[PDB]
Amino acid sequence: ITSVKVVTDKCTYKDNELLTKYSYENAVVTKTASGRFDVTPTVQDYVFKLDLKKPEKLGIMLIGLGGNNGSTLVASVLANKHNVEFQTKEGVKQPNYFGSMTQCSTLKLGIDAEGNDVYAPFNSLLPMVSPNDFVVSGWDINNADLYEAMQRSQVLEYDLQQRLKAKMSLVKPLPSIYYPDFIAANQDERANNCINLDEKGNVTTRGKWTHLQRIRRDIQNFKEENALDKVIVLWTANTERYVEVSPGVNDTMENLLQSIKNDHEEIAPSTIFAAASILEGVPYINGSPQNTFVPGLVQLAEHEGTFIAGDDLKSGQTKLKSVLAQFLVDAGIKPVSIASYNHLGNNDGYNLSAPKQFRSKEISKSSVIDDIIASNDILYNDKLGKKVDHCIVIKYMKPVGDSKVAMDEYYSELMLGGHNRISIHNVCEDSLLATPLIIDLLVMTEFCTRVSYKKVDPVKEDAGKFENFYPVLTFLSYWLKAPLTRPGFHPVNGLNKQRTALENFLRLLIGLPSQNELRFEERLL
Amino acid sequence: TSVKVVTDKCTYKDNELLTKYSYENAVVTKTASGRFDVTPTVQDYVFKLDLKKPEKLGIMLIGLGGNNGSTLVASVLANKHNVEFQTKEGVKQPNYFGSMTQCSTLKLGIDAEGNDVYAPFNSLLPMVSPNDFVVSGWDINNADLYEAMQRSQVLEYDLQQRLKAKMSLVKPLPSIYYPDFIAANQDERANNCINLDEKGNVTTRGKWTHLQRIRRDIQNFKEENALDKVIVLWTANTERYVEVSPGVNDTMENLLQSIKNDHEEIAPSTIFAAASILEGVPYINGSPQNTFVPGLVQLAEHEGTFIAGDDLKSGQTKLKSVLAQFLVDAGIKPVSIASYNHLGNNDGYNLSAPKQFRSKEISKSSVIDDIIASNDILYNDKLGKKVDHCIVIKYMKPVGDSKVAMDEYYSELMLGGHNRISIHNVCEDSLLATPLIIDLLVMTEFCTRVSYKKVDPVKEDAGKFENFYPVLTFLSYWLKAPLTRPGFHPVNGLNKQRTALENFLRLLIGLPSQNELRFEERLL
Amino acid sequence: TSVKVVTDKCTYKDNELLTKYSYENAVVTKTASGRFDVTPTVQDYVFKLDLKKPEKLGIMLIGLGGNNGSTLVASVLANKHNVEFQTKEGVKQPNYFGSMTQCSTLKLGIDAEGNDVYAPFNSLLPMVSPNDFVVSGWDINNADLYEAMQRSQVLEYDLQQRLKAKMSLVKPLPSIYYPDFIAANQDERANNCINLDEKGNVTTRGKWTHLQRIRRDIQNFKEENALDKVIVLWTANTERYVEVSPGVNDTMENLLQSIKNDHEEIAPSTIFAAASILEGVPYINGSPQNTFVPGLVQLAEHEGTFIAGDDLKSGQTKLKSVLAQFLVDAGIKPVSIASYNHLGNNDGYNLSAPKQFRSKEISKSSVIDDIIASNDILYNDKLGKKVDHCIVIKYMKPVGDSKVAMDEYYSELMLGGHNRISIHNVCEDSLLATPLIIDLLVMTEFCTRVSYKKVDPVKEDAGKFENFYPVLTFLSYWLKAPLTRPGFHPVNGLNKQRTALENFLRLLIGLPSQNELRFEERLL
Ligand SMILES: NC(=O)C1=CN([C@@H]2O[C@H](COP(=O)(O)OP(=O)(O)OC[C@H]3O[C@@H](n4cnc5c(N)ncnc54)[C@H](O)[C@@H]3O)[C@@H](O)[C@H]2O)C=CC1
Ligand SMILES: NC(=O)C1=CN([C@@H]2O[C@H](COP(=O)(O)OP(=O)(O)OC[C@H]3O[C@@H](n4cnc5c(N)ncnc54)[C@H](O)[C@@H]3O)[C@@H](O)[C@H]2O)C=CC1
Ligand SMILES: NC(=O)C1=CN([C@@H]2O[C@H](COP(=O)(O)OP(=O)(O)OC[C@H]3O[C@@H](n4cnc5c(N)ncnc54)[C@H](O)[C@@H]3O)[C@@H](O)[C@H]2O)C=CC1
Ligand SMILES: O=P(O)(O)OC[C@@H](O)[C@@H](O)[C@H](O)CCO
Ligand SMILES: O=P(O)(O)OC[C@@H](O)[C@@H](O)[C@H](O)CCO
Ligand SMILES: O=P(O)(O)OC[C@@H](O)[C@@H](O)[C@H](O)CCO
Ligand SMILES: [N+]
Ligand SMILES: [N+]
Ligand SMILES: [N+]
Repeated sequence: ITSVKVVTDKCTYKDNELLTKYSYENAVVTKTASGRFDVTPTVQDYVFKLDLKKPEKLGIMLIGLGGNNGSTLVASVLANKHNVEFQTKEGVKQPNYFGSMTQCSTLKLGIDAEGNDVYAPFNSLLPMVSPNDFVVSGWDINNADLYEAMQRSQVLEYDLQQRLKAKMSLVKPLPSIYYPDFIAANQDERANNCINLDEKGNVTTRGKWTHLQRIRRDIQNFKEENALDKVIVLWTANTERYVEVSPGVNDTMENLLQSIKNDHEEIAPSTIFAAASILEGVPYINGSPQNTFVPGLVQLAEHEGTFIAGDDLKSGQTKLKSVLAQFLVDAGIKPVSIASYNHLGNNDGYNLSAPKQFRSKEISKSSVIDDIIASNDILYNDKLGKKVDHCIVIKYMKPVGDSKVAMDEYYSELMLGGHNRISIHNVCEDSLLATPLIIDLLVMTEFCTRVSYKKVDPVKEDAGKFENFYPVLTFLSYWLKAPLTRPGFHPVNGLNKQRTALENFLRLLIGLPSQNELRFEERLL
Repeated sequence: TSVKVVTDKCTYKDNELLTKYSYENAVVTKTASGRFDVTPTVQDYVFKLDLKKPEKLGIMLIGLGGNNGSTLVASVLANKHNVEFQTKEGVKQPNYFGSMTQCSTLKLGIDAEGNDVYAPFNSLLPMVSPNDFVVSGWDINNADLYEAMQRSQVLEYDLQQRLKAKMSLVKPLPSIYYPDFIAANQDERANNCINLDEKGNVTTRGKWTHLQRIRRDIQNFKEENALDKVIVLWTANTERYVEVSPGVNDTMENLLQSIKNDHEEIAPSTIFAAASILEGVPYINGSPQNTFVPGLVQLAEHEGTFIAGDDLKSGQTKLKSVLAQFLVDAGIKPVSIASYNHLGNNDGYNLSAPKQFRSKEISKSSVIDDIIASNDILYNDKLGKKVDHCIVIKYMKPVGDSKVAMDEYYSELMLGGHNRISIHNVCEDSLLATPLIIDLLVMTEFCTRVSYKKVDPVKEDAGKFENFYPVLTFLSYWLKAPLTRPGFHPVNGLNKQRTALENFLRLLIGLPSQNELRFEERLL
Repeated sequence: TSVKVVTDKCTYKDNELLTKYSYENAVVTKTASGRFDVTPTVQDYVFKLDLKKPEKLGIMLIGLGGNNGSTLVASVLANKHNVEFQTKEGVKQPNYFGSMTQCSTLKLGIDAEGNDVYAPFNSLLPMVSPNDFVVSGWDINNADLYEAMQRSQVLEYDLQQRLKAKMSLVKPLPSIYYPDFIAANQDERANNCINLDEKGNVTTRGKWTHLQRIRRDIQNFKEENALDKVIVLWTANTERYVEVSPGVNDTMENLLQSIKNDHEEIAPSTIFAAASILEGVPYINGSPQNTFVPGLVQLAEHEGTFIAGDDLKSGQTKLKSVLAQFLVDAGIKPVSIASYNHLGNNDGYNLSAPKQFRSKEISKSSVIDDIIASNDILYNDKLGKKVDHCIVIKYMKPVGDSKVAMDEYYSELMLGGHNRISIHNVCEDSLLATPLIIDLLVMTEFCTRVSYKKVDPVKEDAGKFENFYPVLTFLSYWLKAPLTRPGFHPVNGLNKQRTALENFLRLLIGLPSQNELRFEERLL
């Protein structure tokens, strides 16, 4: 067990609650016609409260429990909790959570006697729930048990599957909501575990309110069966087709809840799962690209006061594309073309192989290149032109199974007519990056649920009343391709900037300032 | 474009900016029971930034005649004289693409909707434009720069023609050639040497007179062009390391005497560095060799003059450290990273000799180990703490100034998985190196107008500002083997190297470091 | 599956096939006025093919314990015993994928619509199945083959388990270890040597007794398993070249005496070759070193025994020569071709020492120059006749038996254009090398049952068939440095190397070479 103790007066302990003062420094800007920027610093003090008692067991309910991520998720928790070593060509391997930023990355705390950086585990600063403590269940329009699911996914080593077989065969996904109209036509016949069944013949979109009612009880049953207090619900089922946002159906909390009761065609399964977890106060994370969080549902989350998040699981390929485009744009290099090509052979790509679920994926990237462009008008402006041509191609190639082969090509302008051509080729089992991502998301959103804050007025020595995070956790933007936002802010996609934001946050909770990297004890004396 | 920040941390005196800044950091100890005790620390400073910038800045290049030297002078001239040019794709306007100082922006804060507001990196505190450089320099080869652009085949043909009248007037001054310090094959290119023995032959006797002829070239260049601010920058071929020894180059006095005694361990590099210092002219070592022996680091101190260096951040190497860091930060464990490449220039040709190649070798490394070092969750004695890696560069003349760079990363993923990522990179690398060279002269100059004082919280004064430590570590973003100060670790991590500059520029104008929390949005 | 061709060129005698064949070719002279005078030539032959094939064939591997050796025995056993196996993807049935002899087809002609009719390559004249090999061999390391599959990490885990009972019974016999012939680092692996000095230590004294203990191992293996046909094949680590010198290894008699005199130029390789010959057992040199010094080529002749070799056609190298040839045939001029690679096996580890690496070096080459050679429209003194090329292989242990191979071609196109083509190749190369090894033993055996006579058109007889020249050049499709006969050029050109076999098989059954005109379709 690793831990950190920061000697500071900004932090006080009380009844297993960390109380921490922090002064938030920003700056507002107006730019003068002559091109003069007027900058005025700003400052807001805050008091932050971290409930330190983390739940001993955290409940996790996956919509798509039966898929590759779903199954590989349960497999990794089981394998790591019970130390199930497994055979491989390269030998006997110990289980681990590689690819997880919360379990496996470190953070610089400061320096040592000799100006030498000292790092600590990201999860050793403040108390976090361990994925070995998840208790997982979930839903799936398909009745396969999780052993059958590991089999079918073909993600993990055959020996591992064989050692997990006795426990996974016992996990059975709960029946789900299957509305045909919302996913690729080829998912029909997998759908053999629905609760939305009529008098006999079955599947029907009639009864959406009772469906909502059914998902809420599933959550309450799951909680008591496991004697658990906290649960997070996470969508990792097949990408749905975006719904049309219209004035009177799902524009407002009142409209939504009724269109549901009315069985409006614009109420999708994810719509129901979302409203059912909000209505129970359990945080809902949207891991797919469809737009489940329509304004009417964002409102009900604000009204119930419950954590929501997502819009697509942020790759490892798409991540890297940003790290890469930003590096190029901060070095004053101009990407004029970024071609993104992709193939994988899982259900995931079988479902994306329809243009209506592929549009959702395509629309998720439809903002990134637009954000790196905006930040540099010396490079992109009306004179030198301000487009970066781009394309996304996702083809279904069955023989490569869960492997995703990803290729992106960057053609950029250099000074005096030169160009630079960079190409990144990436191959890996997709689920094996998606799963540790999923785990970081749960683990973070649970950490956030225990954090509250209060505005503090310097002249009125003590004001405010502790409140919770704005419902929309943009803190998790780091792991989601299309970060959802509050109705005034543009999305921020800069990978390295999203992580910095998390570490500065953890840092501030234990009384340390933003990392500045200036190293004046080396650079001066 | 300019920037004005309301803060009381900044006062504009004569034509001086006085800025107060509070430096927070922390010291950590580890128990051996797994606890990290963290003690924050503070140090208050005052920074004085002379705001009067030379309106003309002199740049003197060792290796003025090459691919980097030539294309440097071509881009100053083309941009300065707005020389548009013809290509397959239409008329093109010149620019400084690739330069962090001229072409990247910085976040200053947010406007009134909560959106990010960026500004030119160079619009926060005045900096010299490369349009005002005035360039001269030396080269063991006398070709003129028109001929040097021809021979380098880096630039478009029609732009070489549009600059021909001006580039043909520039000639490299003669230089110091100690054949046994470079690749034997650079022999016959050497037709412009000052070190000639009373016969006519290049000698190695007379190292002090060569040191004096170089100070004379720097005075004369300053006189003939009426400039007080000059910067020297080595962009010549990689020498081979000299051996650091007691009583020859360990101290200012040994080194001086050594040069006087014609000692085998004094390299052309060495002479130019020393001549620059003696003249108070900042010296930037753009190549891998160990020019800054200790003995030379003293002299710089003593004279109060800058020095910065060891190898221009080959930017293939940039993209590499970044990639790597992204993987280590995401909880991914690289276990091998193979780096390969080829290029067909003199650059590749002079490296083809192993001894010069050995300099690129270790100027590099010390990045893999720093990334390994920072994450013992991944790298330890139980899961193994190594990352196999190799560096291979071969001379393939047909490709020219083109560099084909290939890097393959094989990493462990969770539960037996693996990830194979490969980066293929094609560009003329002179077109990356030139803007780097600009970025650096533009930053070496700025630093030169900045001084500081360590203050106190109830007992300060006696006054007296001091100059940056000689070693300009703020220029590590651009060099591959970041010179340092003893026992201190050479951390690379391009991104972080860039946060440093940015945050420094920011502080000078009383703006705290960026933090990315976006509370006006995250907090209700 | 079988093939029956109606021709009068073929008569089936005892259990012998007598085939008549007419060999057309041409001799050319060039004027120096630019005219090529072409004289066709003909030579008639009779080929006798003993159709009785050993029902069991013995294979003895030097290096039985490695990646190639181990996985060879595993695929004979798995295919022979139909051992299906478990994987992420489901149960898999074993096969010999990658073997030209077991898994490629040949065009025999057309059916009655004009469409091509193909047949198994091995269904035209009987050949031995690798399912009937019986394998033994030697290895400086005593591990058993179950342990050798473990340590090689080439095969699936569950198939290693299903073969465990059988592979653990196989043990490599001890071998000859002259430490100074391999990479110093292969020292400690050496725990199974016959060359021990009356103390216990590996010696280099007694080279004739080691030569005799190897003939004894081959007799005993033949006796204990009741087989008359055995083939030996070197798949051990690359030795370093020995120097060919007058009066030591230039002739059969010097070489024999040299071995007796314990001469430094006799390598383990050498001893095994010679022991094989002395036993009439064909010997295949699957590595780069120069085992077949002249002196040894004589002995093979004299005894009427095969020899074939120099380096297993690394098949990355295959894909290369092919690519290259396609470009030269399309009127495209490669001007540079960079070849890079890494792998993490003992193979890569033993090459890591430069001297063993120097053997892969020149076993290669002689392909670029043959392609250059054939097209002086492209390569001449006026447009330049060279193609810059390099070969780099580094040991990256983390990748295992995986070989990552990268090749980049930069070529001149018309009117200033260029083309940059790059081939990235990832596979465990043992899984390519093993089928190659099979293909070759299966073809060395076939050749062994084939004899020929040069006939005449009005004066033939006196009779007497003769054996193939010792050097089996028909096996160049699979080796990188195709041994030859003096002054004759080592032409590679995989495709053409394959046309040769195919056309030979074809002729033996009285089928003319393929021509691809498809007159029944092209002509009315
Ligand atoms: N598979 C992977 O490796 C990665 C997937 N992701 C994402 O996560 C989502 C699914 O990923 P996979 O696990 O790969 O796909 P999958 O298709 O393997 O698994 C989805 C599961 O969802 C179930 N499902 C679909 N409609 C449902 C409903 N109404 N209720 C309950 N279950 C339903 C299906 O039956 C299936 O078992 C995708 O939409 C994508 O955003 C992103 C990166 C990697
Ligand atoms: N060429 C490029 O595009 C890049 C250059 N760099 C680096 O910068 C260095 C310079 O490279 P390039 O411009 O490419 O090489 P080059 O070989 O094109 O230029 C070197 C100039 O140095 C001159 N030279 C060498 N010895 C000299 C001495 N004693 N005095 C005076 N001049 C002398 C040579 O004559 C030559 O003209 C390399 O060593 C390497 O550090 C690294 C990345 C890209
Ligand atoms: N490993 C592969 O998958 C491929 C192999 N090849 C070639 O075939 C050769 C064999 O390679 P691998 O099976 O891979 O290597 P390995 O290093 O896996 O096998 C070599 C076997 O030779 C044994 N050995 C070496 N000196 C010996 C001697 N004097 N007597 C007896 N056995 C001795 C070693 O102990 C070892 O067990 C290489 O040298 C190279 O020519 C080339 C392409 C692919
Ligand atoms: O089809 P799935 O399982 O939903 O995963 C989709 C992908 O192709 C993934 O790489 C990414 O989210 C899309 C862009 O590469
Ligand atoms: O050819 P030059 O001018 O000597 O530049 C050398 C390089 O290509 C540089 O990348 C170094 O040799 C390798 C580190 O990336
Ligand atoms: O590693 P081994 O078994 O010694 O095989 C060597 C090779 O990878 C082979 O490709 C050779 O070294 C290069 C020619 O392509
Ligand atoms: N996927
Ligand atoms: N270069
Ligand atoms: N190999």
